[PDB]
Amino acid sequence: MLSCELYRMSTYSTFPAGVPVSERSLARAGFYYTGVNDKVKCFCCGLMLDNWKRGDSPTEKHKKLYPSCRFVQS
Amino acid sequence: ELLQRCESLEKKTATFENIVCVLNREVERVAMTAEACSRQHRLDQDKIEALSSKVQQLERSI
Amino acid sequence: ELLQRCESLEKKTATFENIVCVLNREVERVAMTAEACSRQHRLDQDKIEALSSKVQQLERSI
Amino acid sequence: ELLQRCESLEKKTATFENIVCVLNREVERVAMTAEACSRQHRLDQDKIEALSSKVQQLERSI
Ligand SMILES: [Zn+2]
Repeated sequence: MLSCELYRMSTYSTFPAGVPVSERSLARAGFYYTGVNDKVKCFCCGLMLDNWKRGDSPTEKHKKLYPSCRFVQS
Repeated sequence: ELLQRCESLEKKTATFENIVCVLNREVERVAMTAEACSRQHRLDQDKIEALSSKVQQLERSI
Repeated sequence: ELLQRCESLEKKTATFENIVCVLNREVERVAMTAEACSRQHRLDQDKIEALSSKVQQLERSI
Repeated sequence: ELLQRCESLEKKTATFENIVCVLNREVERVAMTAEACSRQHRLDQDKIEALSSKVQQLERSI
C-alpha cells in the first residue's frame, strides 16, 4: 500500500548519527538498515555494506559489487 | 477482527512514526547546510564590495 | 488489552498528527532560508558578471 | 466506545499514509534545493577568486 522505498526508509529510524551518507540515498539504492553499526542490506540480493565515507555512492557501489541483482538492474 | 484491525493500526502507525523520525533528521541536516551557506555569503558580499571598490579606483586611473 | 490498546493508539495517533506539523513547520522554516541563499547566487551572479566585464575592458585598454 | 472509537482510528490512520508521502517529497524537494543552493556558493566563491586576481594582475600592471 505505500512505496517499498519508504518501507526501507523506515528501518533507518535507529541509524547512528554523523554517518556521512543519506538514509534516503541508502534506501533509494535498495538497502535497508540492519541495526548494526552502519551496516545496511539490499532487500534483493542480500549485499551487505558498512563503514561508509563521504562522496560514496550507494547506487554506484551497489552496481560495482553485485550487478546480477534483479533490483540493481535499474 | 477487532482483535486484528487494531493490531493492524499498531503496525501501520509505528511505520509512520519511524519514517517521520528519519525525515526530522533529514530536514535538520538540510538546515545546517542552508545556515552554513547563508552565513558564509555574509563574507562573499564583503569581498565583492572590496572588489568593485578596487575596480572603480582602477577604472579612474586608466 | 483491547481498550488499553485503543487508548494508546489514539494517544500516539493524536500526537503523531502534531509532530508532523512540527516537522513540516520546520520544512517551511528551512525552505525560507533556501530561497534566501538561492536568490543570493542570482544577485551575486549579476555583480560578478559585471565586474568580470569591467576588468576585461580595462584589460583591453591596457 | 470500542467499535466507533476504533473506526475513528481507521479514518485518521488512513489519512496518515498520504500525509507522510507529501512530507517526504517536500523534505526531498527542500534537500535538493539546499544542495543546488550550496553549489551556487562554491562558484560565487570561485568567480570572486578569479576576478579578484585579475584585478591584482591589473594593478601590478599600473
Ligand atoms: Zn541488490
